[PDB]
Amino acid sequence: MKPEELVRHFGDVEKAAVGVGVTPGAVYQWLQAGEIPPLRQSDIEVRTAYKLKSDFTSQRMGKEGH
Amino acid sequence: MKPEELVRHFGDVEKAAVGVGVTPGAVYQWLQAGEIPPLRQSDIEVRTAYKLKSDFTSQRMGKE
Repeated sequence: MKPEELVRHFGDVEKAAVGVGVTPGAVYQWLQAGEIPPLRQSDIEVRTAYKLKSDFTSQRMGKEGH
Repeated sequence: MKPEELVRHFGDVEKAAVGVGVTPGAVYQWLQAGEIPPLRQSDIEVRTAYKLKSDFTSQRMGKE
């Protein structure tokens, strides 16, 4: 999932940081980097009860290219 | 999931390491610690397409 997905899901950066167990500053650095670290994406997928999908899962669960 | 559950899933310790993208030494450390770190558990859960469940998921699902 892209960092803006994570923000859309929770509503804002502060709520996303609390939801995923990181600092707000970390979430802004994901936004700036245009990507959430993989290990971290897995945790977001699990901690949203699979509502957000890691790029790993998305890529495989695309009948095509996602 | 406990480290023993990870090992039971992939068969032997070294297959588990390959299976989830870590070194065998990491898996042995987890066995001796009696736990897998939380973020590694999530990654195992995702990389196994949910065949193994993190402690987080097991609690959510009422299947501890």
